[PDB]
Amino acid sequence: TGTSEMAPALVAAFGGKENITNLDACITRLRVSVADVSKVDQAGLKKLGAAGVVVAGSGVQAIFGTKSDNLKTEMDEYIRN
Repeated sequence: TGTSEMAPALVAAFGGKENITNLDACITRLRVSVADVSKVDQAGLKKLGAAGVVVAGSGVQAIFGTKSDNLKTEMDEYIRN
């Protein structure tokens, strides 16, 4: 096991804490509102497990399947604490 660093890795892929303004997850998607889409590493998100990544407005949606809700929660926890 060890210590998971998935939350910080995802936050880094999305451009860092200063780039994230909102976090939401559905059943198949992780929706992250960002201040700057150009700071998001779409390829990095796929390497992290995203089946696909779509830029829609000031948001980036990443398909992490059934894990989406869990990653969302871990991201918020890492951002807050």
